[PDB]
Amino acid sequence: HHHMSHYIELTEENFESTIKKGVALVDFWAPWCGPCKMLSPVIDELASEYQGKAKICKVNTDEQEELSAKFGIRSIPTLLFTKDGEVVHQLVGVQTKVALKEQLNKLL
Repeated sequence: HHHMSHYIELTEENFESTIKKGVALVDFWAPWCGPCKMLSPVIDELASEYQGKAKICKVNTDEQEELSAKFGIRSIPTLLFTKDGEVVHQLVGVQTKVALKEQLNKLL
């Protein structure tokens, strides 16, 4: 029984085409980051709850240095909200599920 991934792993190759259309939430994280691991289950739940309605994505900053530099990530967790390929909000820290849902719904 492996771990299940409801989220979309983003990379330099697939980033632009993945968020080109629709509403996306992008979680910049790293496997050594305590607050990132605290935020991870909320991203799993949102990815499942918003399946087919919004793109819930993750960027591993250890593996995607060019993407994190592209958005000026200096701290993680960083949560990025995009609509139709354009950045709308960029939040830092262990955001609450409620606040993330509301921001998603507003964009939807």
